[PDB]
Parts: sequence; structure tokens; C-alpha cells
Amino acid sequence: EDLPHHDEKTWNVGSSNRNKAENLLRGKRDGTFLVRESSKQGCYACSVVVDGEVKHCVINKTATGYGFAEPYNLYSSLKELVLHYQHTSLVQHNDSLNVTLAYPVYAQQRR
Repeated sequence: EDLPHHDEKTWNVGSSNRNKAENLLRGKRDGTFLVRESSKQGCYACSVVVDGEVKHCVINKTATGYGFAEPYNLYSSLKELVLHYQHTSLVQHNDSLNVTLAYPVYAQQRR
């Protein structure tokens, strides 16, 4: 059916505090991830949950920055980042993050 990626609130929880994020990250099966801001700083970051621990991936939008974007790959919008980040394995990070952003943190809850 429709994918919850079209919904920003499904993975966007910038309003959630870092401590609140732990609760959101806690109780979630591996694969679930959330996107949030540095709160007051313009820096962005998404946290993911792994069978091993909760992680805080960093994302940064700049004239030429976004977090995921290398000469080989270059994401123009965050919406595309979330879609591909679900098909990309985080293992590459710390060479031990065997997981893929599979479902938004607020995907199961809809208004």
C-alpha cells in the first residue's frame, strides 16, 4: 500500500528530546530508526536501533553536505536518503551495524 516514507512524522521526531529518543529507540525492534534535529543547532541526525545497541547516526545539510553523499553517491533530498538508507546496510559503520532503516519510528502510529 502507501509507504509511510511520504509521512515526515513517521520518521521525523525532532521535537522528541535526546532522552525521549532513548525511550522511542528503546522497545523498538532492530531496523526501526528515527530522524531528529540537534534541537537548537541546524545540524541534523537520525538514530537507529540495532540488535546490539541504539545508535545516533549524524546527518548534515550544507551547500555541499547532507550526511550520506560521496562522489560515487550524492543524495539531493532527505526523502531519498530515508528510502535508500532502508536498502543500505549500516554495517559499514563501525563495521558492526548489521541493520537497515526498515520502518519509521512513528510508522505504526497514524493520525
